[PDB]
Amino acid sequence: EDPQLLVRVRGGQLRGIRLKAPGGPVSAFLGIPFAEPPVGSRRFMPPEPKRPWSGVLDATTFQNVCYQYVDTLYPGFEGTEMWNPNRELSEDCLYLNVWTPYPRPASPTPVLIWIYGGGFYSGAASLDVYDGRFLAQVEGAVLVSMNYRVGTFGFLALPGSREAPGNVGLLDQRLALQWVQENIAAFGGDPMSVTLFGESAGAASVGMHILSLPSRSLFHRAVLQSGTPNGPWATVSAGEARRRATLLARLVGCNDTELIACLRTRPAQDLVDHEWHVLPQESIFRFSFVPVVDGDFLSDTPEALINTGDFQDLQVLVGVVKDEGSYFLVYGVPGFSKDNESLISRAQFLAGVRIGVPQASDLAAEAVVLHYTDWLHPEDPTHLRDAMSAVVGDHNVVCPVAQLAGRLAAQGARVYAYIFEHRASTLTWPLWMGVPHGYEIEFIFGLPLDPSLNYTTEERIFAQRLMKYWTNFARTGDPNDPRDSKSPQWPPYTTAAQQYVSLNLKPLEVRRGLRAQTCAFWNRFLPKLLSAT
Amino acid sequence: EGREDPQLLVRVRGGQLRGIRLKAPGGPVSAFLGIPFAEPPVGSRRFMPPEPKRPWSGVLDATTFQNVCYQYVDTLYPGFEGTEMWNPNRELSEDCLYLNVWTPYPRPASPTPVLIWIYGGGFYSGAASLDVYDGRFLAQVEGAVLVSMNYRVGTFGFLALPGSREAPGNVGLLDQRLALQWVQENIAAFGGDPMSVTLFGESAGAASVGMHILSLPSRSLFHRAVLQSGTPNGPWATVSAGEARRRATLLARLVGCNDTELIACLRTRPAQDLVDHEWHVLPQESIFRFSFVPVVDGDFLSDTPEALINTGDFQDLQVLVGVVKDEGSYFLVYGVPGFSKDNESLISRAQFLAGVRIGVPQASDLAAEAVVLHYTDWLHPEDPTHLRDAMSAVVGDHNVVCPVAQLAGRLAAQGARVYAYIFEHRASTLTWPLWMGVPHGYEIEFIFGLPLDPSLNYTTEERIFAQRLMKYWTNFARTGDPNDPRDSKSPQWPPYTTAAQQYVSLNLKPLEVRRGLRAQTCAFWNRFLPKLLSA
Ligand SMILES: *[C@@H]1O[C@H](CO[C@@H]2O[C@@H](C)[C@@H](O)[C@@H](O)[C@@H]2O)[C@@H](O)[C@H](O)[C@H]1NC(C)=O
Ligand SMILES: O/N=C/c1cc[n+](COC[n+]2ccc(/C=N/O)cc2)cc1
Ligand SMILES: O/N=C/c1cc[n+](COC[n+]2ccc(/C=N/O)cc2)cc1
Ligand SMILES: *[C@@H]1O[C@H](CO)[C@@H](O)[C@H](O)[C@H]1NC(C)=O
Ligand SMILES: *[C@@H]1O[C@H](CO)[C@@H](O)[C@H](O)[C@H]1NC(C)=O
Repeated sequence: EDPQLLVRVRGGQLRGIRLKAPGGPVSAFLGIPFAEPPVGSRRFMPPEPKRPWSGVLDATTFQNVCYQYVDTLYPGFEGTEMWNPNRELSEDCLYLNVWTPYPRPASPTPVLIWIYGGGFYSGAASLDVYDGRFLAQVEGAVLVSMNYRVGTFGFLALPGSREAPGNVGLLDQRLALQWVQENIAAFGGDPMSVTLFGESAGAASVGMHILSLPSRSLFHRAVLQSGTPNGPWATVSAGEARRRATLLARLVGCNDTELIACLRTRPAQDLVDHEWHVLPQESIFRFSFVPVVDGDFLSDTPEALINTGDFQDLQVLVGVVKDEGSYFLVYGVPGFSKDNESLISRAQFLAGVRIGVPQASDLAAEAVVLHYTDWLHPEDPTHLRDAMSAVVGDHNVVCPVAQLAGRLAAQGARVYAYIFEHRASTLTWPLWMGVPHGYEIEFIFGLPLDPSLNYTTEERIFAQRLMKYWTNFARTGDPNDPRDSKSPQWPPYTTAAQQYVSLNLKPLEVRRGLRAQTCAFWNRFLPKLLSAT
Repeated sequence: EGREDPQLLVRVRGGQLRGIRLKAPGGPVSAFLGIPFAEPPVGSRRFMPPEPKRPWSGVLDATTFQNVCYQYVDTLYPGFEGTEMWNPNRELSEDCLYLNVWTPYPRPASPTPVLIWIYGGGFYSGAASLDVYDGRFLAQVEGAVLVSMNYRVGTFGFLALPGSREAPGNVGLLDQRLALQWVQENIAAFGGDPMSVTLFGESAGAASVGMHILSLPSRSLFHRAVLQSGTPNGPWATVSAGEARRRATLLARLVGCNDTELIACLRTRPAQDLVDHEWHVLPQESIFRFSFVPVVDGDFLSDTPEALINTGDFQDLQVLVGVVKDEGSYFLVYGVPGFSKDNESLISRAQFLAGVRIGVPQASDLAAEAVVLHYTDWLHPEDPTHLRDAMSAVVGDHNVVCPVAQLAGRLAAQGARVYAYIFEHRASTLTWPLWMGVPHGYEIEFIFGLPLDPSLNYTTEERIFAQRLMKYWTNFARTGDPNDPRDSKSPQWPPYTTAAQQYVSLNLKPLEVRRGLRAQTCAFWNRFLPKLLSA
């Protein structure tokens, strides 16, 4: 019995496991209940705090993954399976994990809270790419990660109802955040320096905590990687959640109370089986059950909230990877695949646009096409393929990111922006996909430091740099290395200068304007074009 | 006769002519100036198509330029060379249907390629007698036969009541065509080859050139064409029949005037009266719009230039087309608040948006907003230098560059051999401010060989470059190909194709080949903007 692996939290005692990191040991406290299991009559309901327990609770192993869809497009291919559930699926899934240095820190240590993505339909804090041991051992960080309910279980809403109020998967997150405030000092964490970080849906979730007042007393800084609360995919209107929830109910054979009661009688896979049948159009980068603009957790649309918000004493780090949209093309757009170069025709490019921008009228999709076509090389298959990925990435990530960055900067936040441009040497997806969505995470988490993983020594050095920016950001709100001099410095992003930096194997480079001309199309013109059909 | 110079006496279908021996830098040229080609379109012949000139008796003196067609005289900058160089330089009269011929001296041994110039001036102005159109250098240096004609402009040339007998419209184009017929019948008398005739013109003249290409009865009268900073397609070069009728009946109201009655009353009006009100009839506050222009009548133009270029067959034709570096700057100072020749014209963002409404007067609010969003630099959305240069570009692109690119593509796709250029050299003698770059019209003195006149103050480099451009223009006239046949060491000028979209820089440096004439931006104007009009 190691005194270092025993912790008394408010609910009772816990026993961790000493793990081996390349540099030395870390303590991990995995599978901690932070809520009552949301099972039975608690399906679709806000989480309740976990009742205290007798004895010493075994926190040496990851808990179950929230009930979700398992990917089937490329069975047994690492590039897809690396995101698939790596534990048993259960609705009993509300647990969090804590890594700390060993011995546990002498003084209060900045806390990093990770919120996974997965389109609000998938994910788990147990995936190898979210391994907290490196950040804990190398940087001295206390690292936290929670499971939150995904899919229908997290986001099925009948707005204004008592029994499916919507946004419960975000309340799961808020609860883990509260758990950290109350409990993290016992692990050596500083609850007075908490930084949220997340990628994709995790980043939009982080963005919703910025925009929801009750969340604001539970963190100090935020990192949003490749996702935003604003934009076309991260929320739905109250009317449209109602539509999709009552559609799913028809599909499984089911007065709000009557309807919800019947949905609660349904086996979990029954919900998942029909989860994708409720989207209004054939689309990609669009998810059925997502946070709803309820007038509660979200008092207005994210767009409204970022336009009028006051972000006085907030610091934010945001960025994108080089090829945000490539990954999504293989899952819906005819002519695209990982098993070849995916060289498309003009006709397939026009069809792909109607799927990547499903909300577009004829005129608006034509404006997209006429903008993304290279008029010197209009029928060139390589250009057309790359433009298709660009449409998807710009519309869904880069331009929302640029819109958020600018509003936050203008409204008194401190913002730092990046583009991640290094393609993992170990990447299993083909070259044409470039640096796809999700593929910065392994570097930020420090995975190249594990020698058995086969990364180059250059990528190990680059990981160490990224871990430093991210933890310097957590410590100080400024990602710059206070010991390093000539770097060059990473400047804050502003609406005037519009400076962001390239994260790649070369030293930092400062660039201005994150797709400025193209994003003006998406953020300024396109709305005016749709709102007159 | 018997005392006169034997080489200056020539007979044409209408009678005997006496010309003048002119001095060009390299030696003498023959010039036959103010040859009447029509009956004076005066009195009851106002607004009427031209009738061929009736034969005269005795020897007609063809030693001085004739009257300039009745027109507006520019007043923005009185005394300023930059504007005055374009103003009438002979008496204004409705009796103006005369043409000019320059040939080598003595006249050429064997039949010589004929170049026919058609002046610009928005269809409301121009004269073939302006200094910048002087044919003496092309004649002397290239051995060229050069013809230029006066045609009617403004209400006199283009006021139409489409369908009427008394004002059918397009008669200014009919003057041009009559002069092309005069060349077929009579140019052999001067050593000119009627089986090798090349039209060239700039701005409205280039539009004119383009309309002879699109008009069947003109096709038998010329063989090759040069369109310089102008096209028959685009937003300014024609109006619909309904719009012409509307403009004609307003002008009529303004001067106090059944179509016969209306026109009979216009014919009783002093020329100056019509001129005094012609600008008063445009539908919006605008620049690069002209009141009285070719009308889509279903006769001279059987359909819109757009319909005809898209569906035409241009098999047996070679075309040279191009643009200057700064097509729009000139137009700004006549109508966009915040722009002047006398300062740097740095404008605010508000002055930009207002200017876009004036430069694109046919645009809805959505369309104007598209233009503003496309041309804004979103790194520096409020920078006054960028906004100034963006404003110029909007106007240049909308009216010239994108119409030209549209034309070149259609023509090339449909049988014609096409060669394309951008003219990027700014005269060392230009009187317009630096900000205006290389304005509309400021290539013409180079094609015409003016720098060769040592009394004009061009650089030696400019003399050499002028000589180069005259070689290209005349090689094109000769052979439908601007490239020197012998000289293979010079860099070549490839044809423009839809596939490769190749064009050349014209500056003091050897030809450089570039690809795509504003391809991204002209997709906005040519492909997207029309569709946003339909909403
Ligand atoms: C540049 O010029 C524009 C036109 O104003 C005219 O020319 C100048 C020299 C004035 O002094 C005035 O006499 C004329 O009406 C102006 O609208 C514009 O403000 C000027 N730009 C600046 C900032 O000087
Ligand atoms: O019940 N869920 C059904 C379902 C959910 C999602 N999809 C499509 O999701 C596949 N997908 C995986 C990863 C990605 C991008 N990852 O970065 C995009 C799309 C199909 C069916
Ligand atoms: O009767 N005519 C009246 C009238 C005509 C034209 N305008 C304005 O046009 C003057 N202008 C001259 C040259 C140019 C461009 N030249 O390249 C643009 C505008 C005012 C009144
Ligand atoms: C790649 O594969 C898909 C389907 O398996 C196919 O539609 C496409 O034509 C292929 N791409 C290329 C390079 O032709
Ligand atoms: C050109 O230069 C001469 C000689 O210096 C000068 O006197 C004359 O006025 C100039 N002429 C023109 C055409 O401007």
